[PDB]
Amino acid sequence: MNIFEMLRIDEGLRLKIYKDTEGYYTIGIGHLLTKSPSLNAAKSELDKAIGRNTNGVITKDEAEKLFNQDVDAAVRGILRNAKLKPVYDSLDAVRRAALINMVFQMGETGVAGFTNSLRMLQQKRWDEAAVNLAKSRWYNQTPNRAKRVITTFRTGTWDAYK
Ligand SMILES: [Cl-]
Ligand SMILES: [Cl-]
Repeated sequence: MNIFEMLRIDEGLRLKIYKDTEGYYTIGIGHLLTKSPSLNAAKSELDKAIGRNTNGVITKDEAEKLFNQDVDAAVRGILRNAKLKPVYDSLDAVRRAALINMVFQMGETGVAGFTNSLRMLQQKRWDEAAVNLAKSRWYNQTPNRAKRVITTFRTGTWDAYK
């Protein structure tokens, strides 16, 4: 297991524009297009993202290309961020994947808001971080995903994904 396989499980793959859990236009492997209510705004972000006239449908190669870029962007946002970077550097390889997963889902600003959890993660107080991570809108809106990510921080193993 790795970050790519983890996120492919959490996000799924859809080749036509769909609404994510929050109701936003999305495509591929959780690639958010736009928060705007307009499917036309989505299709136009999609064409721009892919560089051709898609009519709301992309191929598997194209979905995987966006995914690679989004994982790369998630990692680069962690390393550019003064709150996230020291936490990431302190973690082992499996728990690093859990942090990336969270940033992918909710963005660098959102995760940087988990001030208390991040401090517990840095201190390696795994059971306490897991409890605090769960007291969140994130956990209450997407409990199955959040549980798998929290388990990963708690144990440092891929057990929630096998
Ligand atoms: Cl893009
Ligand atoms: Cl979920």
